[PDB]
Amino acid sequence: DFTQMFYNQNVKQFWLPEEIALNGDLLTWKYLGKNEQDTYMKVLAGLTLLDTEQGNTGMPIVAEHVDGHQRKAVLNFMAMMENAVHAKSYSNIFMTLAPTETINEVFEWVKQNKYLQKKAQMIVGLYKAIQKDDEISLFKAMVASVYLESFLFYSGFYYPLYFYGQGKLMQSGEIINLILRDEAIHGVYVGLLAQEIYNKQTEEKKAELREFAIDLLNQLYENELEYTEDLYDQVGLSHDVKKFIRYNANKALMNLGFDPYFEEEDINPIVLNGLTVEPLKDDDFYF
Amino acid sequence: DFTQMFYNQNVKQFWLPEEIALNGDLLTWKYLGKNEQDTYMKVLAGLTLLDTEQGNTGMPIVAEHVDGHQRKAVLNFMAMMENAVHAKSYSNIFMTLAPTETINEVFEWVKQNKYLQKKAQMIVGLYKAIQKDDEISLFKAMVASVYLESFLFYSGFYYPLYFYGQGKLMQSGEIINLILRDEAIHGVYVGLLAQEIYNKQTEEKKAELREFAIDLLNQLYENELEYTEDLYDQVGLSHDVKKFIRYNANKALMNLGFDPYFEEEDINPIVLNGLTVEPLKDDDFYF
Amino acid sequence: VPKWIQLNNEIMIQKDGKFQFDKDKEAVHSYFVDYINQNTVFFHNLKEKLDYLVENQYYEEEFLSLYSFEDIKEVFKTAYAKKFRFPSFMSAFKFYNDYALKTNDKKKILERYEDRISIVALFFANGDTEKAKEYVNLMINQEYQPSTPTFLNAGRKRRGELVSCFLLEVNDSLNDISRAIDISMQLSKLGGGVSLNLSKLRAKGEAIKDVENATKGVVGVMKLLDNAFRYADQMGQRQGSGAAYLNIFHRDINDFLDTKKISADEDVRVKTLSIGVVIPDKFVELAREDKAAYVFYPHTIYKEYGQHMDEMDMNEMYDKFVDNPRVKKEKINPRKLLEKLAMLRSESGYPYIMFQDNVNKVHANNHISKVKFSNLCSEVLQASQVSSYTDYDEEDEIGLDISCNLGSLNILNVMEHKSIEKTVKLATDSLTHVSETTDIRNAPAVRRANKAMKSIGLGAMNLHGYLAQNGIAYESPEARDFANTFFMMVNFYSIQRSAEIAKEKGETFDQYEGSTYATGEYFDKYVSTDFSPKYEKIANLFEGMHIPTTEDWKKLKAFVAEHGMYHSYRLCIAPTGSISYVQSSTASVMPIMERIEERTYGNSKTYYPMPGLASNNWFFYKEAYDMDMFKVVDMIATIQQHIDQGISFTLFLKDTMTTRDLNRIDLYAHHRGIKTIYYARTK
Amino acid sequence: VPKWIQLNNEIMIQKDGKFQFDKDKEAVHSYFVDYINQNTVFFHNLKEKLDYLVENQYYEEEFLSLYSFEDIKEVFKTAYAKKFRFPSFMSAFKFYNDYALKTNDKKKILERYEDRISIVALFFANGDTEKAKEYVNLMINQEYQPSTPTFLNAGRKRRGELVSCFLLEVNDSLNDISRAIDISMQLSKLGGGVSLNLSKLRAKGEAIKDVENATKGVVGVMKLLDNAFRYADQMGQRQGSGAAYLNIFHRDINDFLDTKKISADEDVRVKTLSIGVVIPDKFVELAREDKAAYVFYPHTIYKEYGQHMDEMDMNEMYDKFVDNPRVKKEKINPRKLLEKLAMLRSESGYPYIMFQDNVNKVHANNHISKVKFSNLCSEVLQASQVSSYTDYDEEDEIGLDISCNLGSLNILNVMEHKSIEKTVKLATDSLTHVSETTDIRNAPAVRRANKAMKSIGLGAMNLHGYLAQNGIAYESPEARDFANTFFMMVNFYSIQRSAEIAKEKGETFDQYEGSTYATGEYFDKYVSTDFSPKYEKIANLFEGMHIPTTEDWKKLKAFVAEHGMYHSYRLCIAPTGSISYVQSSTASVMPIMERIEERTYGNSKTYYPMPGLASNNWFFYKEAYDMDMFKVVDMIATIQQHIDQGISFTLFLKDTMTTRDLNRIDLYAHHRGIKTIYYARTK
Ligand SMILES: Nc1ncnc2c1ncn2[C@@H]1O[C@H](COP(=O)(O)OP(=O)(O)OP(=O)(O)O)[C@@H](O)[C@H]1O
Ligand SMILES: Cc1cn([C@H]2C[C@H](O)[C@@H](COP(=O)(O)OP(=O)(O)OP(=O)(O)O)O2)c(=O)[nH]c1=O
Ligand SMILES: Cc1cn([C@H]2C[C@H](O)[C@@H](COP(=O)(O)OP(=O)(O)OP(=O)(O)O)O2)c(=O)[nH]c1=O
Ligand SMILES: [Mg+2]
Ligand SMILES: [Mg+2]
Ligand SMILES: [Mn+2]
Ligand SMILES: [Mn+2]
Ligand SMILES: [Mn+2]
Ligand SMILES: [Mn+2]
Repeated sequence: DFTQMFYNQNVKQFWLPEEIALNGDLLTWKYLGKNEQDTYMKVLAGLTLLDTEQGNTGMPIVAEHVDGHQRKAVLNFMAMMENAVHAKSYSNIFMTLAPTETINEVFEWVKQNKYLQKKAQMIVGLYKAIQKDDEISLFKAMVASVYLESFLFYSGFYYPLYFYGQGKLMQSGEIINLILRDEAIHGVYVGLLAQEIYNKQTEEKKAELREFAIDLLNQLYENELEYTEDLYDQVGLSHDVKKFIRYNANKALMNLGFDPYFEEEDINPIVLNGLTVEPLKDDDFYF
Repeated sequence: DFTQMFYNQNVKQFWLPEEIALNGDLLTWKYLGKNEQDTYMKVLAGLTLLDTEQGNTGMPIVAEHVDGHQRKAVLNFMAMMENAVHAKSYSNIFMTLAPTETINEVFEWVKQNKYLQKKAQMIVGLYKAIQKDDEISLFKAMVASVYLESFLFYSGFYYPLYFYGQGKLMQSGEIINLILRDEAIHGVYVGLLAQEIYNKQTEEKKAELREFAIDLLNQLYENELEYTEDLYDQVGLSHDVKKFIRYNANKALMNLGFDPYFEEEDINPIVLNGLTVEPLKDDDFYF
Repeated sequence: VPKWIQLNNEIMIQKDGKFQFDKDKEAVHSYFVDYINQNTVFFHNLKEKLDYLVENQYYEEEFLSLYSFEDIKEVFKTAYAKKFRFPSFMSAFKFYNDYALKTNDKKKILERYEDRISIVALFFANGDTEKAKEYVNLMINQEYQPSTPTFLNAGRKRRGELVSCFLLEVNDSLNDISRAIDISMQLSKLGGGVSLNLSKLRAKGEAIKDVENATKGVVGVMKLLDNAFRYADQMGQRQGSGAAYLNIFHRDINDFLDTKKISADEDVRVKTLSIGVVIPDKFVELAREDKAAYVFYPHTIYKEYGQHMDEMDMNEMYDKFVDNPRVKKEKINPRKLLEKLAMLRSESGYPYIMFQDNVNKVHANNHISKVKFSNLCSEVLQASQVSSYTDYDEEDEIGLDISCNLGSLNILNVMEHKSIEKTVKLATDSLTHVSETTDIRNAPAVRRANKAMKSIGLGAMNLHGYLAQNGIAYESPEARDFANTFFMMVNFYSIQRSAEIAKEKGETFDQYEGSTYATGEYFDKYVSTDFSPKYEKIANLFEGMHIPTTEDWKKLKAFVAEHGMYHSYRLCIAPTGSISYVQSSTASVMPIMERIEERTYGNSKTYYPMPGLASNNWFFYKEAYDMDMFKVVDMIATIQQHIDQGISFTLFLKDTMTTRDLNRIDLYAHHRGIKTIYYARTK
Repeated sequence: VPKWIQLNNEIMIQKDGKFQFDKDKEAVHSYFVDYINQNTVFFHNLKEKLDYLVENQYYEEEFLSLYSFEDIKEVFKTAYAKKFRFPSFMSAFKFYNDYALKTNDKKKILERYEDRISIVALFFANGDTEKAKEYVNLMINQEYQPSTPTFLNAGRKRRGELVSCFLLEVNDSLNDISRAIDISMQLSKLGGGVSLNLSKLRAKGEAIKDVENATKGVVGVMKLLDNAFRYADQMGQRQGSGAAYLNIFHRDINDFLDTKKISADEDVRVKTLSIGVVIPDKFVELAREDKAAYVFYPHTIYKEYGQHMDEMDMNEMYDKFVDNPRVKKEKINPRKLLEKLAMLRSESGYPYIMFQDNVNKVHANNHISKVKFSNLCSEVLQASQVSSYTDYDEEDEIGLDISCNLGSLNILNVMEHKSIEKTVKLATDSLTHVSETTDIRNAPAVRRANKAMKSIGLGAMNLHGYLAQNGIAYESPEARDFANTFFMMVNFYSIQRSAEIAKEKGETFDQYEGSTYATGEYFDKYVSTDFSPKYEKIANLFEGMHIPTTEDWKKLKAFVAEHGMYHSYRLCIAPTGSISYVQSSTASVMPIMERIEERTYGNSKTYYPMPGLASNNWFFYKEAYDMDMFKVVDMIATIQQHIDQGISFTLFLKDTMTTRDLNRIDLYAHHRGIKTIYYARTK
C-alpha cells in the first residue's frame, strides 16, 4: 500500500554535498568557545560513525532479507543515500572545520568512547543476528534500524540544529537538516516494513515482540542519558537534550505502530527554529 | 587511482525516467506491425529481468565483498541505478505504450522463457557463490557482472537503438541511451576491479581464470544466439543482432583486460546512428 | 489517579456481567468529599461571602443592591434547603470545572451549585424576592436550565454577554463587508457565535463600479471572516466560531462548498468557519425532475429588479430570472449539487442545510422579512433586515440582526413535577429579563433588533432520557405522541406568557400587527386540531397536568388578538451540550450517541453512563447511530410543528451508508417539514 | 514578431563590436508608424474629440468647463507645438500601454502624449489658461513628471485617487484594529499603497481586560491586514500592497521579522505585506557596545506612563523602562537582532530600515509629533497622530494620518533648460492643487491630515542619467557636489514657493508656529554654510542659474518668518518606477541597475538601454551592483541633507557579500544620516 509513494518521496528528495558551500561557516566557527567546538566535533563524529554502520550493514542487510522488487529498490536507494551522499557530507563538514590531525584525534576518541560504542554495537549486533527466512529476527533488526534512524541520531542532531536556530554554522546546519530529513523518511519506511511482520504474528508473539521493542528502547535510552551528560554538561544543555531524546523516542515508537512511552514535553524553541458516492435514482424524491 | 572519478561520473549522470515525457512515442508505436511490437516488448522485458537481478543481487553482493568506503559508495550507487532507475524505466515505457493485459503477458513470458531463465540462473548462481575473503569466487562473479553489463544487455539494446536511428520511438530511445551510457561505465568499473584480482595471481592461476572467462563467455554466447533467434526471426533481424552481440562481447573481454575473441564485422549503420552569515565585530560600528 | 476517578472507572468493570452503575454515586461522593469540600473557600456567613465576592470584583454589586440582605439570605436558604445532590460524577465535575466560580488563580472554589443557582435567581428576579425564590426552586429542581452564557455569567462583574448567538446580514459593498468583519470580531470577543448571511454578496467575476470581473465573490469574504474569527478567538480560551450561509442559487455555491473540501487548497480552504446552505423548494423541485438548473449572479439581479436575489421569492422569480437576458446565470446540475452536498457532509459534516420554504411556510413574521439563514447551531430562524453601512461621516441605515438568549426545559424534571405551565412561564420571564438587560454597543443592528423584536429561545432537553426512563422507544409512535403533546403544551404556555407580558407592559414587538399572531392565522391548526395524547400510556404521563384543548387554544387566540405578543420568536431547541451534564440529561431532543460516554480529562479517563441508564432500561437507551434516521426525522418534525424557530437536528450516520442514503434522509426531512439539518455525524 | 520589436532586438546584435543603439530610434519610429498611428481613434478636430471623450464618461467635465474652448484649444496647440518625439521604443511603449487613454474595449488609443499632457495641465491650472500653458511647457519639456496616479488619472471620470501613498496609525484596541483594516481596504480599493504602524499594538502574551496571555500580538493583526490587502487587490491587475512597520524595541519584533522567513509556517507567513523596522539610536548604541538589550511589552509601558512606547523617546526612556518593575521586558541580543535583519534582507530584501533618530534630528515638525514609521516605499517621513476609534454611537477622536501626492523633477531636463526655480515652483503648485482636490471619504484621519498639513512630495529622477551623460562618475566627489548644489537649490525654491503660497492664501499649515521653520532653526545650516559647487566642472553645470547663497537663505528665512510656510512637508524622493520610461530618465536618484534592460512583454522580449547610453559614456553608466555601496550611501546622505522627507534607498548587493557586509552598509548609512533603507537587491 505504500512502497511506490515512498519511492516518489525518496527520489524527489535527492541531493548532493556540493550543492551547499561550506566555507562561510568559518565566520561563526571561529567565535565558538573550546567546549562548544569540542562538543560539536564529538557529536559530528558520533553521527558519522553511526551512519556508516547504517550504510555498510543496516540498509543493505534489510534490503537483502525483504521480499519484493519495489521494496528492494527503495531500500537500495536509501543505502545509496547513506554511502554516497550522507557519508561524503559528514566528511566535507569535518574537513572544512578542523585540520587533518584534529579530525583523526576526534575519531580516535569517539571510537574509544564507552557510550557511543555501547549503542553502535547493540544496533550492529541485531543486524548480524538476522537469519535467512526468519521474519522474527528480521523484525528485531528493523526495530533496531528504526531506533537508529528516528531516535539515536537525535542526541547528536540537537547541537547542529541548536546552532542553526541561532544563525551559527548555517551551511553545515543546512546539510544536517537535509540528512535528518532523509533519516526521518528512512525510519518511517522501515517502520512500516516492521509493522507488516508484526501484523502477521499471533497475539502471544505480538506481546513478546512488544516486550522486545520496549526492553531494547529502555537499554538504549539509559545509555543515551549517559551519552548526553558526557557531551552536553560542558555546554549546559543536557536537560533540554534529554527532552528532545524522549520526544524522538516517541516518534520512533509511533513509526513501529506502538504507543508513545514518554509523556509529552515542549522542545527548546531554538532547536525548533532549526527544525461511498452513489447517485440519486429518481425515487429518493418521493415518499 | 580511479574510484573518485567514477564516483563523480556516476553521480553526475543521475537521472529519472519521469524527466522524459513518453506520450510522443504513441504514434510511431501504434504504426509498428504486431511482430515488431511483440519483439520490442519482449526485448525490454528481458532487459528488465537482467536489471532486476543486477540491482537486487549482483551490485549489492559485490559491494559487500569489495573493500573501501569509496569503492562501496560507487557500487551502492550503481546498484540503486539498476533497480530504482533502470528496471523501473521499462515499466514507464510499458505503461505508456501497452495495455495492462499485454504488460501482464510479457512478465509471464519472462518467467517461462528458457533462455532468459538459463542466463539468470548462470549469472545469479555466480553472484551467490561468492565466499567472504575468497577473491577467486569474487573475480568469477565480477566476470559474470561485466558479461551482464557489456555483453548480455546488447541483444536487448539493439532494437530500441535500431528504431531511434530511424527516427522512431525516440523518447523510449532516449531512456535506453541513458541506460546504455550507465551500463558502459558500470562495465568498465567492475572490469577494473576484476583485473585487480586477476593481477594478484600466479601465471598458472591466471591461465585458469582466462579459461573460466572464455568458457563462461562461450556458454552465455551460445544461449544468447538461441534467445536472439527466438526474438528476432519474426522481424527479420537475427543475423544483424548476432553481429552486434559479438561486437559487444569483445568490449566485455576488453573491460576485463583480455584480447578480442570474435572477428570484426560491419554493424547496421542505423544502429550506429542510434548511438553567508558572519558576526559583527566591534570595529564594524566605527568608520 | 484520584480516588473518585478510580471509583468512576469501576463503572465499566463488569460484575455478574452487568455494569456497576452504583459506582458512579460513590464516585461523585468521593469526588465531593475529597476535592470539592477541600478546595471550597470557607466563609463564616453569607454576608461575609457576599461582601468578599462584591469587593474582590467577582460579582456585580448593582443587581445585588436591589435586595435587602434578609431577602438574599432567604433566597440562598431556599436554594440550599433542597439539599441537592449530583447523581453522577460527571455532573458535578462539569459544573465545578466550567461554571463554578473560582478564585482569580483558579485554585479555590468560591461558588457551589446552590450559590450559582441563587445568584442566577437573584439576577433574574431583578429585585423581586418571591420571584427570586421561584427561580431558585425552578433551577434547583432542575426543571429549567439557563443557557451556558447566562448560567455562567449572570451576576458576574468580569463576564461576557448573556446572549451567545448572533446572526448578521451583510450588504453587497466594501463598507458593509468591513463592518461585518468588525461586528463579527466584536461579537466573538464577547464569546458569542456569529452567523453571517453572504447571499447578498455578488458572485465571483462580477463588476465593481462598471468594471467587469472585479469581484472576488463570497470566498474572499469567507477568508476575511475566517481570519477575523481566528484573531478574535476569545483570548484563546475558546477559538472564535463563525458560520457563513449562502443560498443554493448563489453562483458562488460550488466555490462556497469547495471551501470545506479536504483536498481544497489552503488559499481557498476555510478552517474555522462553519458553512450552511439555504435550499428553497425550487432547488428540490429542480433536482427531483432532473431538470438543468441555473445559479444566478446576485448583482445582475439587483440591478435588473432593484432587489436582492435572497429578498425575492425564488419559487416565483426563478423562471423570470432564467428568461431575463439582463440577469447572468450559470447552468448547474441540481442532482449533482445535492450529491456534492451529501458527500461533503459525509466527509466533514458540512454544510448545514436550511430548507427555506419549510422555515417560511410557518414563519409568523414574514411581513417583517423572510427567514434567509440560520445561526452557528442551525436552530435560530427569525426575520432579519440587512443594514446599509455608508461612508464615514454619513448616516448608516441600521437594519435588523438576529440574536436570542436561550434556556432549556428539563423534560424529565418538568414532567415529574407536572409543571409545564409554571416552568415555561418562569423560563419566559427569565429569558425576557436577559434580553432586556442585554445591550451590545458595537453591533447596531443586533442591539436594534433585540430592542424591537424581543426574541427569546426556550429550548428543551432530556427528551430521550425522559422517554427511556419511562420505557418508551425514541422511534416509537408513542414517543412522537408524547413529544407532540408536550411541545404543544410548551408552545401554548409560552404564547400565553408572551401575551401576558405584552398586556402587563402594554407593548408588543415591532410590527406585531402584521404577524400571523395578530391576524390569527397562527392558531389555525391549534383551533382546528387536537394534540392530546392518542395513546393511553402517553396520556397517563400527563396525569395531573391540564392539556390545552381546542377551546383553550381559541381562548388564547382571542387573548393574543386583544393584547398582542411581546416576543416575535419564543422557542428554539439549541444543541445544549455542556450544561446537559450538570442537568444530568440527554442533550437537546436528539437521541443519545452512546449509552456510556468515555471522556479523557488530563491523563484520567472518565466514564459517563447515560442519565438514568440501568439494566432494565438498557434497551430503551438505544444509540442514535443504530436508529432509523427516518424515525428521528419523524420525531423532529413532530416537535418542529410546535416550535416557531428551528430545532438543531444532527444526523447520525453509519460508515456503511452511502451518499445516496444521506440524500434520501435530507429529502425526507424536507418532505416532513424539517427546517434545518445541523450535522452529519458518522460512526 | 512585430517590426518594431525586430528593430529593438537589433540593439543587442553587436555590429563592429559595438551595440547598435541607433536601432532604438528606428524601433520607436516603426512602432509609431505601424501601430500607434493606425490604432489611434481619429477625430476631425479637438472640439469633436473633447465632446466624444466627455460624453462617453472618459473626461470629467468639471475641470474642462473652467476654460473657454479657445483656451483649451490654445493649451492643446501649445502641447503639440513642441513636436515631441519619444527618443526610444520603451518610452513610447510604456506610455501607450500604461497611461494613454484607451477605449473601454482597450482596442484603440484615444489619447496621445500631447493630449494626456494637455489634460493634466488643464487639470492643474484650475481655470488659469496661462498657468495651463506653463504646465504644458513644463511637462512637454519633461522637466517635471507628475506621479503615476496623478498623471494617469488626472481629468478622468473613472480615475482613482491622485494620491497613492497612505500611512495609518493603529491604536491598541479592537475598534482601532477593525477601523485600520477597513481603512486599508478602502485605500487599496483606490489603488494607493497603505503603510500601517503596529508599534502601538501590545505584544503577544499581554492581558486584555485583566485577562493575561490573551493578546495575539502584532502578527495576528498582520495576518488580518495581509488578508485585507489580498482581498482589495484592485481588480487583481496590481495586487494589493501594504506595509507594516514595527519598532525594534517592540516585544513582537522577532515574531514580526519571522513572518518574512521562507521557513516560516504558513499560518504565520504574511505574503502580501511588506515589513519595515524603526530603529532608534538606542538600539544601535546597544549593539555597538554588545550590551544586552530588552524588548518591552507596549501595554505595560502605556499603563505605567499613560503614553505609548513609540510616543516616547527611547534614548531617554530605555533605562527607565529597564529599571521599572511594572514594565515587562525580555532580553535580546542587539547584535544578533542586527544579524537577523541582515540575513532577512539578504533572503527577501525585508524589512525596510527606518533610522528614527536620523529622521527626527532634522524633523521640522517634532512639535506635532515625531516620525514613527515610513510608507510602503520608505521615503515618506512625516509626523502622525494616532486616532481613537471608539464604539458605535461614540464620537471618534480623529488624529492625523500621513499622505502625500508625488512629483518628480527630471534633473537632466531641468539642468539643460536651466529652470530649477521655475520647474520647482510649478511642480509645487501642481502638487498643492492635487492635495487641495483630494478628499478621502473613508479615511477620516487621512483627510484631516491632508487638510491640516498640506504635505506634498517633490522628488527627482535622472540623477545617474544626467551624471553619466556629463562625464561624471556616480561615486565620484563631483557627483556628490552636484547633488548637494542641485538639491540645495531645489529645497530653497520649494521653501520659497511654500512661503509665497502661504502669503498669497494667508494661511500656513496647522501647527506651523511650533515648527523649526517658524523659529528659524531650520535655516541654521543654510545661513551658516555655502552650498555652491566646490568643483569647477560642477560649478560650470550650474552656469546660467543663480545658486542661492547664505544671504539668499537669510532673506528666505526672514520671508518665511514673516509669512510662514504652506506645506509641512515638501520634498520626498520616491522610486518613480514605471514613469521613468516615459521620461527616458533613470529611476529616482539611485544608480542604474543595468546598462541595457532586457524585458519580456507578451511573447516578445525587448531591450531598453539606459537613456543616453553610448560608447563614449558607457563607462560612466556603471551598474549599481558594481558600485561601492559606501559611495552610494555618501551620495544619498548628501542629497538627504536637503530633503525634508526620506529617500527610497535600495541597496544593491552582490551574491558574494556576506551578512556582515549588509550590516556594515546599514551601520554606515545610520552613521552618515541616512533616514531609511528601502530594499536589499542582490545580483
Ligand atoms: N519617435 C516618435 N515619437 C512620437 N511620435 C512619433 C515618433 N515618430 C513618429 N511619430 C508620430 O508619427 C508621425 C509620423 O512620423 P514621421 O517620422 O513619418 O513624420 P514626418 O512626416 O517625417 O514628419 P514629422 O516628424 O514632422 O511628423 C509623426 O508626425 C508623429 O506624429
Ligand atoms: C472594493 C472591492 C469590492 N469587492 C466586492 C465586494 C462587494 O460586495 C462588491 C461591491 O463593492 P462596493 O463597495 O459596493 O463598490 P461600489 O459601491 O463603489 O461599486 P458598485 O457601484 O458596483 O456597487 O464588490 C471586491 O471583491 N474586491 C474589492 O476590492
Ligand atoms: C478583543 C481582542 C483584542 N486583542 C488585542 C488587540 C488590541 O490591540 C488589544 C486591546 O484590545 P481592546 O479592544 O482595547 O480590549 P479592551 O480595551 O476592552 O481591554 P484593555 O483595556 O485591557 O486593553 O488586544 C486580541 O488580540 N484578541 C482579541 O480577541
Ligand atoms: Mg456597492
Ligand atoms: Mg482598550
Ligand atoms: Mn544517513
Ligand atoms: Mn538513514
Ligand atoms: Mn542497468
Ligand atoms: Mn549496470
